[PDB]
Amino acid sequence: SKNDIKAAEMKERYLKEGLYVLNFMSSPGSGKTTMLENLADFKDFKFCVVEGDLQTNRDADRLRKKGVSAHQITTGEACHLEASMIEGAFDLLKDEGALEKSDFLIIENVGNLVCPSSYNLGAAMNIVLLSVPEGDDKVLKYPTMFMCADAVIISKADMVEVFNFRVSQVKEDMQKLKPEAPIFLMSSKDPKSLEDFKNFLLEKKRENYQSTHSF
Ligand SMILES: Nc1nc2c(ncn2[C@@H]2O[C@H](COP(=O)(O)OP(=O)(O)O)[C@@H](O)[C@H]2O)c(=O)[nH]1
Ligand SMILES: [Mg+2]
Ligand code: NI
Repeated sequence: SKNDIKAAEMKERYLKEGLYVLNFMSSPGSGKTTMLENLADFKDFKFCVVEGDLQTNRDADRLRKKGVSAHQITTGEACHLEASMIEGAFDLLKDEGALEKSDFLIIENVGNLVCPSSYNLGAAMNIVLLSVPEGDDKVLKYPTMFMCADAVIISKADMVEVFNFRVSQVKEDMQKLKPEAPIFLMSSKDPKSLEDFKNFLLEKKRENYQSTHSF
């Protein structure tokens, strides 16, 4: 419970700051940073970002180039984020005034479809991206990751035809694993899909949905 304890303590601070916290998990390159870049275009969607990578400030810089307050966590070798890692980034974002102006604090986890599924970060929602080029068979291959999802995003949905990707396969696999979890088709080329997902998040904050998932 060491991480579990720390996650619970971070959740105290999230609520204190009036933040709805999202934890995005996927394979490397599923489209997380691009999605956040596109979400920044919705003025009614106010958020700051904690970025998890092994090295470089490449994702954080892309986001800051778009006007999003973002801070990079460099894990060095760790394949995942842990609750204790969030604290440092949280404190900086607080001191910078980023938290005061945000309705959402968004955690972009280390690219990894396995290990981040085992670490509670105190998030209200844990959302998993599965990109079309990865294959429509991945849900059952990484069941523990997809079972922690409060929502699944099929990203790069513009690529469905060229990859002969079967949305039905993902739907049916998720039906077995976690039927309550909604599935979203998303493309960076489809503003309407971004808008739909944004409104979904807004409503979730409204309800104050808080995942009870055990990691
Ligand atoms: N075709 C297509 N490409 C995308 C989409 N979203 C992201 N990409 C591309 O996928 C690559 C990796 O995206 P990135 O945002 O870095 O994903 P991340 O590593 O998970 O943060 C980049 O070349 C993006 O241009 C999409 O919806 N459709
Ligand atoms: Mg990224
Ligand atoms: Ni690992």
